[PDB]
Amino acid sequence: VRMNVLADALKSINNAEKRGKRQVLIRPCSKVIVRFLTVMMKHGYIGEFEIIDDHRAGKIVVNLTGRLNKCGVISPRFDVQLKDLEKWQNNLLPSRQFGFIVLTTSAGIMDHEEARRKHTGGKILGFFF
Amino acid sequence: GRVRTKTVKKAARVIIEKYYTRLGNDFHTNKRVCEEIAIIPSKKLRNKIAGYVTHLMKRIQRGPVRGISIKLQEEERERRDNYVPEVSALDQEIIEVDPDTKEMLKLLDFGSLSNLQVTQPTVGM
Amino acid sequence: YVDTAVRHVLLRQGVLGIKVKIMLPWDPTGKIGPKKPLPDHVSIVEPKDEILPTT
Amino acid sequence: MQNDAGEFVDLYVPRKCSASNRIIGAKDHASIQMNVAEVDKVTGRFNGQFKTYAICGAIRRMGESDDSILRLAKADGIVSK
Amino acid sequence: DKEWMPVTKLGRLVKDMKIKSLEEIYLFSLPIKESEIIDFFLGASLKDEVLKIMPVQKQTRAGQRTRFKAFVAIGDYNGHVGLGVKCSKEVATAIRGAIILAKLSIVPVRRGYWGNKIGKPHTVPCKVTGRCGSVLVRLIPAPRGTGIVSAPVPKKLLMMAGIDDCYTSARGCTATLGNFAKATFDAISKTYSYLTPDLWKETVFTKSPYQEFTDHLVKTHT
Amino acid sequence: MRAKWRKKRMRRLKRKRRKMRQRSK
Amino acid sequence: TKKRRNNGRAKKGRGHVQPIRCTNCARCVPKDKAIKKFVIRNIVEAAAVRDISEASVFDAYVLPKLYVKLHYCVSCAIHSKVVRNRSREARKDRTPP
Amino acid sequence: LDVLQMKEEDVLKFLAAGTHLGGTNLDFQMEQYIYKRKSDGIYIINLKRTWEKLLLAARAIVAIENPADVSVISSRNTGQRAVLKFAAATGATPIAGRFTPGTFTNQIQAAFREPRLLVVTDPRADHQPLTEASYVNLPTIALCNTDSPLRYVDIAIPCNNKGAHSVGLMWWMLAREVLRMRGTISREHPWEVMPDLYFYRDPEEIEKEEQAAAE
RNA sequence: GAACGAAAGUCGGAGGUUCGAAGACGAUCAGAUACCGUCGUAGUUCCGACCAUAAACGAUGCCGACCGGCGAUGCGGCGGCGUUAUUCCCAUGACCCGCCGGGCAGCUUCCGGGAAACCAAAGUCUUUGGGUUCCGGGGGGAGUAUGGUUGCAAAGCUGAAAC
RNA sequence: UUUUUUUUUUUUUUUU
Ligand SMILES: [Mg+2]
Ligand SMILES: [Mg+2]
Ligand SMILES: [Mg+2]
Ligand SMILES: [Mg+2]
Ligand SMILES: [Mg+2]
Ligand SMILES: [Mg+2]
Ligand SMILES: [Mg+2]
Ligand SMILES: [Mg+2]
Ligand SMILES: [Mg+2]
Ligand SMILES: [Mg+2]
Ligand SMILES: [Mg+2]
Ligand SMILES: [Mg+2]
Ligand SMILES: [Mg+2]
Ligand SMILES: [Mg+2]
Ligand SMILES: [Zn+2]
Repeated sequence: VRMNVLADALKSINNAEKRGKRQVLIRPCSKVIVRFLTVMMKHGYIGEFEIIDDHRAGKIVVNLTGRLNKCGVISPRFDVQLKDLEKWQNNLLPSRQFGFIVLTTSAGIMDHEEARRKHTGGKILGFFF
Repeated sequence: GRVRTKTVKKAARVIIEKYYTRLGNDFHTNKRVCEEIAIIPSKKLRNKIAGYVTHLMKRIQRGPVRGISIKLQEEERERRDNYVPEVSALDQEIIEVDPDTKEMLKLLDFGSLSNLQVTQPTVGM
Repeated sequence: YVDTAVRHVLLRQGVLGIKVKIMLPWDPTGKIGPKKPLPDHVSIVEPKDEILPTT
Repeated sequence: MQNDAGEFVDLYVPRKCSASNRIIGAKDHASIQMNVAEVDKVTGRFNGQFKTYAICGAIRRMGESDDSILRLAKADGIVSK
Repeated sequence: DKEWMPVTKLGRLVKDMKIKSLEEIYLFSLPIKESEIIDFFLGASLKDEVLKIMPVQKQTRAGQRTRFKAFVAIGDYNGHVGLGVKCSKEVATAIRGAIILAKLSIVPVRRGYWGNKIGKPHTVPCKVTGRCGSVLVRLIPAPRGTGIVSAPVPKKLLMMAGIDDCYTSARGCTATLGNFAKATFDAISKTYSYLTPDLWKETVFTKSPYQEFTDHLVKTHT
Repeated sequence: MRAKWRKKRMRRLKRKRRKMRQRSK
Repeated sequence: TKKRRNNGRAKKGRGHVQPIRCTNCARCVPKDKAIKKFVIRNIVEAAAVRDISEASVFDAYVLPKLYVKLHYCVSCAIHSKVVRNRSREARKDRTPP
Repeated sequence: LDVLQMKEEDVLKFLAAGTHLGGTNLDFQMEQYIYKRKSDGIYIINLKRTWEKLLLAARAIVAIENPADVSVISSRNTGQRAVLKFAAATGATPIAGRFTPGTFTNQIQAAFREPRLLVVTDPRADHQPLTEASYVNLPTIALCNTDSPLRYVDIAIPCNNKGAHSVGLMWWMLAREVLRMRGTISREHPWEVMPDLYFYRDPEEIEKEEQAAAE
């Protein structure tokens, strides 16, 4: 039924970007989703956001810039050992000028660019550009 | 079979539209007026043109035509456009319509001048 | 109005028949084209005058 | 887009639409560069200066233009409080 | 030798030479109507090839009516290309018409780098896609001096579009050029439409050519 | 010939061949 | 292809509707798929009303009507000139005047 | 703003015309203009935001310099009366009657125009010029009703345009605002013409009946 | 692995109106053993058991989320000194107005798609990954042969090759 | 109310 709620969040983000609306409602909340949007915010692709704290499970409302072509989730959360990123680079990123990958390292939810410097690797959550 | 050809009706409307003035309601006169104001290569074409010209004259003398109007009909339609009396752009300068627009003019900053009163049941359509 | 030209051409393939027909333009005076207009193409004169008020 | 030489590489910079921050294409002929004029203060006379609002094609086709022009004029303050 | 015969007010701007380059027209996406406007903006855009001329048949009451369908791809090698499809009952007529329709449908091409900024770009800015019918043409950036690895028809089209290096991936009836060339054309037309994180700067909105040269427009109407 | 009656003729042939097998087991 | 969105009939929620016989060729047809009409008739010829109006005993207060739920199938109704064909955008129509 | 704000003469003329009522159906993008349901199943448009769209439409019309580029259409015979006088009232190019599809697209015909702004009366009656806008890159100011769709509409003025009186009052007041923003007459002075020209004369018979009674 | 599963069919018991395979004639046709008409068998009915198939069709697996509007209609729930029936409050009754939930649907649209017909899903797909079962790989041979298994039988399930 | 059949292969495409 309800599984991998990161996908449920990011397909709503995708439909709202393709439609052209301003702000999205997402009924589940995860620390995964919050740190994912933190990476997207720090790299500037979204705007400011706000978490309605339900006692049960909150709801995230995100102001949208309008730059987001495509965000999404790789489904089974594959492992990625280092010196195996370049497969995912050529397979997922639209170019060698932009695009980002969200790894899950032991030292936090990191970025494709911070991961190669921190020299960790780990599991893939998703991608956005 | 008087279904008359496109070129005949075309030349006839051009003839009446240029020279409404010379043409009268008499067929044999209008026939010879057509040879004065036009160049018609044949006598059958003269007769066809003059016949439909007289049938158009019995419409234009009757009323205005959707095809083309003469200068007199132009001036009369311009008169009917710009006729201005001083009557009813404004009524008596209180008009009563609605309690909902009374609420509206309570909202918007105005003087709440005078009465507005209907109350209705709920049989809309 | 229509000047018919029908000629033969002998080649190694055989024969080629050519037909050329040219509609002459209506010029009212001169040797260029014919002097009778088309019975469909009817010319009129442009409007006459303007001023006509009483005195 | 700049190279390592710092040269402005690209031929033209497309109009990012002021409604929803999306590129007006080279053939997106539904797009319009709306212009609205400036007004003076209490004198109320015309100013020769004007403000420019761009509306792109799919926004115009859907109908976010009617909301969008007032919401773009309202943040600019030219319509109301 | 014959005169340009202006109409439609953009051409009167062209004859007064008040619009500098074709980039000013692509800034506002004004509808181009006459063909020799781009001849005045580009005197070196004669570079073209007829892609394919194929017959189509209409089964009419006596026999099959034949008429030929001509494909012409023109291009300046700086990044401007046009594609024209024209069907007519004569070869020379259809070729002239397809040339004029390509002159009308010329569009610019964005050209980016493979991943190193060094200079004078050589490839598409990203993996773009184009679709026409059931044909998907996917353009992927390529390293420097690779060449264009593709079918001969879009190799010609990207050779005209100023691309030196590209990877292509087709899917569908690639046998039909009538959809395949239009798919490649839509792919290279979407390149300025696709956003990029170095083109986020807010627009400047320079003036319209109409409001910039209203006085010429008033004196040419009057 | 319909697929209906094609199945019917193959079905009748199958019953005939089954009778032949049961006649010589 | 689909020639119609509704597949001709009007069954959508149901799984099976009763059949009803047609009048002409007596074929059973599901009762929404059938061409249904309703003949309200004066039981006399309307030209022959006046003959009975002459020699009628009462003061023309008896006016009997004959009401029949008339029920066609499509394979013979088209032959019997009711449900005449239309165009692509003309199939989207409803009740005739 | 504070000087272009509404006065009591304006709302007196609005309530005298009857623009406050509307139709019975809403477009979903027409929610923000209209105010309240009524007892007779009638939706009342406000006047506060009604003046605002008229203000912005006036600013957009004064924005184009050469007023001949202002092209004004009405198809129906309500606004066919108003458009012809509104065009000569400022500078505009009138086109009423049959719209002649292909007005803006093909150029073989001498009847060809290249406008930079369009004002229409009814979108559902002008389904064709709004469609022709999208090829030739021109905006749209539309006198939208309560039940009118908003495709290819940039600035929508909420009103009722069934009755001829509200149509004529809007065209009068729009010209009245555009000419003041040009600077013909100042704000603190009435406009020198009366909206019946802009309203609409029907079968004269009753016109010359009024003349014959007023002999 | 398991329960239901239309019509027809099979095995007992009861009866048998109408219809009616088979069969019989009469006509039509060159020929009819076919359509048309007259008669009429099994079955159509019910009670017990079996068979498990269909254009079993929305030719659209199931769950979940997002993405336009509009008027309906069915069922609950809520709001509305509008109207109307009791006797006289009072309630549920009957319309009218509107909202909420989910159900069967429909009109419109450049939401986006697809080869198109068309679809608010057949969309959110070369920018391709929510979870999961069953499946197809040019047409024929063929759902045939041949094995196994179920069935009283009709047959069902699984199922190939030469060419 | 009828009303059935009627060899077999012959048919290729341009420059501006
Ligand atoms: Mg193939
Ligand atoms: Mg068919
Ligand atoms: Mg069924
Ligand atoms: Mg049964
Ligand atoms: Mg038996
Ligand atoms: Mg026994
Ligand atoms: Mg027994
Ligand atoms: Mg019987
Ligand atoms: Mg099956
Ligand atoms: Mg299933
Ligand atoms: Mg199933
Ligand atoms: Mg209820
Ligand atoms: Mg109850
Ligand atoms: Mg034979
Ligand atoms: Zn029947």
